[PDB]
Amino acid sequence: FGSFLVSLGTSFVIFVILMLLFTWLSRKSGNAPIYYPNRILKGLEPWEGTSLTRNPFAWMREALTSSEQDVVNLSGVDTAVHFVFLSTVLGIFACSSLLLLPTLLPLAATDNNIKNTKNATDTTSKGTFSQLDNLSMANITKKSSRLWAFLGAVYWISLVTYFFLWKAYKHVSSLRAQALMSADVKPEQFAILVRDMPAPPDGQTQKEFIDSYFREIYPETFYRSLVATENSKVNKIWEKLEGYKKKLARAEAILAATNNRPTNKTGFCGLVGKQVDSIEYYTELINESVAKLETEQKAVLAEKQQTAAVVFFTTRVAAASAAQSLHCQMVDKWTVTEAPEPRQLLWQNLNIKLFSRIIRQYFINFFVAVTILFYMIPIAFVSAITTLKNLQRIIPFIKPVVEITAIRTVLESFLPQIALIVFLAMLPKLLLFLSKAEGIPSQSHAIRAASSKYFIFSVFNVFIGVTLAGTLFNTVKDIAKNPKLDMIINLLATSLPKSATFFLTYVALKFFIGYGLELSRIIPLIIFHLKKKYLCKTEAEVKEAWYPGDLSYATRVPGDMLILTITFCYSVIAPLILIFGITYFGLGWLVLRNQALKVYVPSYESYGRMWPHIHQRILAALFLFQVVMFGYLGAKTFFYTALVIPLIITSLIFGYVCRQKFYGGFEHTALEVACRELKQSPDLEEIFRAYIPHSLSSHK
Amino acid sequence: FGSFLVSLGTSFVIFVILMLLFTWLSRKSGNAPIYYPNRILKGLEPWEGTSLTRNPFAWMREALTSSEQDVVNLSGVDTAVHFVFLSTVLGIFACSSLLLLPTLLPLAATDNNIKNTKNATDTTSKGTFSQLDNLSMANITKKSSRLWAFLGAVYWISLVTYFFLWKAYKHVSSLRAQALMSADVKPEQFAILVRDMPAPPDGQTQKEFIDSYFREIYPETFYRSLVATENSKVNKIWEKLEGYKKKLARAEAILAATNNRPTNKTGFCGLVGKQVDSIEYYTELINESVAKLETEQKAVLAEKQQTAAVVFFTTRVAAASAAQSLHCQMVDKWTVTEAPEPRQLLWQNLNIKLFSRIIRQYFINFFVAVTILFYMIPIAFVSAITTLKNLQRIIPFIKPVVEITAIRTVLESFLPQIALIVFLAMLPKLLLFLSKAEGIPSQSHAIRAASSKYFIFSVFNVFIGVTLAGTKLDMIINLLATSLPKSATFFLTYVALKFFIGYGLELSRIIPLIIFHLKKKYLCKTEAEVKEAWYPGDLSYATRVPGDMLILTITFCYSVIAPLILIFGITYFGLGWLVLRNQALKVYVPSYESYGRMWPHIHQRILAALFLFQVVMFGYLGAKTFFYTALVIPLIITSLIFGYVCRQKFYGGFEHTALEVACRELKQSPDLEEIFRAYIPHSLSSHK
Repeated sequence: FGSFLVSLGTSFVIFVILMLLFTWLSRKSGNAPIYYPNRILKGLEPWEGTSLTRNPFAWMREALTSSEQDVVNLSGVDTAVHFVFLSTVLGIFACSSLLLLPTLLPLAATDNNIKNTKNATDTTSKGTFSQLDNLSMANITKKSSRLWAFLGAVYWISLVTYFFLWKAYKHVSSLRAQALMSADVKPEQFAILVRDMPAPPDGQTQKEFIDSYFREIYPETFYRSLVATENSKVNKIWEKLEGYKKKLARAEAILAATNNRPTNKTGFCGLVGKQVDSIEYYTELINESVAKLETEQKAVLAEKQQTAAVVFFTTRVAAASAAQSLHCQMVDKWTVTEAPEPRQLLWQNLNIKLFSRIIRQYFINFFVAVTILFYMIPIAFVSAITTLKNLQRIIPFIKPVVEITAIRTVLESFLPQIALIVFLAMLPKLLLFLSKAEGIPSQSHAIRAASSKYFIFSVFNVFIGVTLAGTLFNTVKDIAKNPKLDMIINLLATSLPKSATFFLTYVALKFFIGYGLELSRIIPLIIFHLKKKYLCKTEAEVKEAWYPGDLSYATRVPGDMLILTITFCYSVIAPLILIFGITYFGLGWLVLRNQALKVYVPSYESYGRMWPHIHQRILAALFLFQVVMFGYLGAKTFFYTALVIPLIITSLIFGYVCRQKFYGGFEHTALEVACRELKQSPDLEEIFRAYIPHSLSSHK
Repeated sequence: FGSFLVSLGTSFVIFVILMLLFTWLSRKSGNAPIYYPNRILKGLEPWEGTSLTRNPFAWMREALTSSEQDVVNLSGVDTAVHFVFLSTVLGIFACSSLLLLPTLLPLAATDNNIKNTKNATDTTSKGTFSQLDNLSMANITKKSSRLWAFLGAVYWISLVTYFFLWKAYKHVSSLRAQALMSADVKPEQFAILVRDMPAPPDGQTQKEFIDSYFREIYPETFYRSLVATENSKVNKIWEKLEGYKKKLARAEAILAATNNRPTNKTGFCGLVGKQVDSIEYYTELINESVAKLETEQKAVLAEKQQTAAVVFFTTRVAAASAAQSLHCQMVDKWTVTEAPEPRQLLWQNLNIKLFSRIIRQYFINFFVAVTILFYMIPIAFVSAITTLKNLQRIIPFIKPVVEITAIRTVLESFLPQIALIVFLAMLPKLLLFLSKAEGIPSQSHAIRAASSKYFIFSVFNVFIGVTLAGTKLDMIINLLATSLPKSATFFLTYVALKFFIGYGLELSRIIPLIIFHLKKKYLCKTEAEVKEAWYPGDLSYATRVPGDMLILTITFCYSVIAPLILIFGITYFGLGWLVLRNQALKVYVPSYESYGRMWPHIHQRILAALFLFQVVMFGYLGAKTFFYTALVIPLIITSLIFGYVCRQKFYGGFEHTALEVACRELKQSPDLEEIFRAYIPHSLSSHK
């Protein structure tokens, strides 16, 4: 029955790829070759290969012929490590499939569902019958041979996962080293982040206190130190000024007559008739804006500087080594962490005392857990709202009857779908924002935390609220006296197959639609053209109208690694999912290679820091796999424990060993590559000219 | 057991204290005021506790009037942190006892055991009776008020232990900072321990490789790098030469005529007739030993140096901030750790590759767990040996039959107890030796690991003994029932000894005194040997810390279950404070510095004991129908969170020293050649 959904998705993919080819030949930049060459010297630009008389297979050929070195030269290293993630998991699934075929033979040999266990489907229920349900779950009797669909297969998949995870982890460390050593002077090797300075200068100013306290430690090694400020006000004034300047440029571009823009379009004003001569109206607004900004800047740099600062050593060695050293015999003072990118640290979030971060961490996590548990509770009320049918208030009265007889059968269920999907759409941004308040400097750290929270959300959503009951809002009272893990294990063993069919359908769905839209970029194309017909009419505005943005590693890796957990946790239960996971990760490799090589542009560096988290969670997913297989084989009577338990211990040991052998190589950079080959003399002022906040820039 | 154990403890403690006051009058060193005064310029030279007009309470007054700063100025900071541990535990017991008094009242009100729950004494539980069993288990009805044996007392315990652990932890951090600041030029703030130098000198020598690599990283801040060496053979030669030199020192006691001591006397010979003029026999023996040492030392110091080294920077800042960093872009090479004290690092176990350390750790942990489980398995057969009755082959047979009916039947039971004593005596050394195998440089680290191992052993042995009335496939598994009761019986006997006898003997030091006097009467005649005959020995935290924390675990585990035992814990720790103050102020002298690093290892485990308290109390209130959640669930999570809060706020101040407190005010120019002469091994001393 899932063949219908699979066919619908396949048709969607065909339509979207046809649209891509039908559009790629056009003179467009929000599509096939895109913004990235357009700003990078027309490097990846649609040259004679993608120019006139282009190959319909040109994008596929160019993507498949690239190299990891070429990608890391074009885009950031993090893109390379993401591609390594896809490659290594694809290899894992490929070798599992290479061992798959033996498992298929017992699927058609043993015939539990075929044999007398039907009893008319218990005469009161239904479930595993789809002409492939027989071939899935292996339908083995309670004590048959079952060796292949048991400990042997999980041993094989665990060993291959260990081997590829290790090799990929080593390869990512090698890319980190190679890209870190052969770099230029970027303003990170010259700075640190001290952000728990003791507040009182007992009769002095904060900056002098930082200067004294670090001049006592490192003589003859400093440019000078920058202290953080309550920048909120000047930031606000600064976006006011930037918007005023943009609107002035917007007004200036008419070049035909004096423009008069009313205030009704903005909405937060009523000077609609005062639009007259708006082209100069901004000038005094800017004049007032620039005067206020200058006054606030001059006032803020001496008054109420906060208890946190960056520092600037004069040699890469001192900077890269001081950021890992305790600066007080007490720990709650002068906390030091390696400085982040100028474009990746969070001034607003920074300056948070250690205890405040500790409290924020636990309350934010508790809030996330409470939201996950109580998720559907408001949704039920929202669905119950009378919004179902509001025909009584139809003012236009254009075509009332035509919509209430034919299509009304589906919109009634679609409104709860709307209420669900709106929260789904808001969820990534909300999780990102919640991760911000944990204190979390180095925005990439916030992205990683958001990825972790979204992955936990997604697994505890799908695997639970799909397979078993999700509401429990009356049941939670009873579960206080609920029995032990035996009932949960039996429930897993019973409910795995139908959920396996459902996840087959869901992987088909997500695969088809997601990769179709991503490869097409049809939605951003529509937005671009619509805005261009709309507001975008000057060259400055239109250029900003097709900024692609980063890979959004915040929300991509959670989905991909969720589908990884799907691939594992049922890997030998329903060997069908293996081919679907392989095709998902393969097409993901292809499409993401084409995209990240031709459209996307990173906004971080992260120098491969994302990988250890990915490996940690891949291994945790395999651990969940192997525990579930232990339980399932505990149900189907066999030699469970002495088979599975040792390799569960092995998975834990493998995690510890991999951590101990490489994780230390991702936190700090090094001292070797921190001293190696400084040829050009470092600059002094042009280092502040990076970490100075954008708003607080114009100053003596 | 209570009456007999109490009587034995009181009698023996009275006897040993009487012996102390009786023996302290004589001018004996390894006793009341001891070698510890005797060596330090006679600074604490035997005073009114031994001088004219002694007072039996002089030691008590001196101990009570001492100050922590005085101890630190006299003995190492580690003694101060051990005392603050004792004081903190005493304070927790004191607050718990101040809240104890109400809790006893409902125990006298409800008499569950007395009433219908007896059902003809239940036919399944008896033992020694003292009418105080009527207070045990709190004997409350299954669903009465019961708050006293509940959330009230447990919450009070948790609050007082949180407050005390936190305040003490801050106090130890303060002591560490203050002592670490006011220091001198000690060759610890000037070095690191890099011990994963990669294999290849690739056409060169290892020392040149190290020197070039560190000169690339650290220009102008480097003395030179002492590389590790395979000290086995040269260490053996050096100790043999030292023994020969000591034997030569025996000769200057000539005083009658040429000394003549046989080679068979030492044991590794059989020819007595080689006594002739040992004065000369040892000279060319030393001369040959000197030549062999010179050859071996010149060889190993220049040939095939192993893969590990130490470094020496020319500024406390650079050294103390390098040991905390990471050198190579991958961590499996050039591992860097803060250098140990010269006397506290293990050249033997040093130079172990990271994989070998990670595998050895797991193997030794699994082996010690296997021992912790299989403890009784050998002992059953050892008891089963013919040793049970050897009257058949007794050749002398002077008068055994007279005792085999009076008291030797009890000796038939102490023979298995003899087997147990052998294992118990060997166990601390065995655990230390095992911990010395995980790779574990920085001997203090080995002592920490051995203390943890001993503590986990003691818990999972005693508690398994006393879970609940402990006292083809079948003939191996049923031996546990036969073997187990003796383990529990003698371990309770041994902790009963620990309450009183252990402190009594350690304070009196009868055994050290008798060993000293036996050695004095023995061949020891020269002043050097007798002076070295009464080395006091270190504080031995390797066996005192886990025993004390064992009795702490016992104190908590049945604290509110049996509020009676809390006074037993508090009196134990209170008397222990006095005994340890008197000893470590007047006899002991540490062989560490450790600058207070012991304390985290103790705090992490006091919290574990509290956590297991909370778990056990939740379980006990499970059976005793009650609000089994309110008293524990929002508080076990509290303990687990408190662990994180303590760690993430104070842990760092113990692992590393400082930059701020390790940069300030080195007055004179620190010497370079005066640092190697400390890290040079005692074998490779004489050289170019």
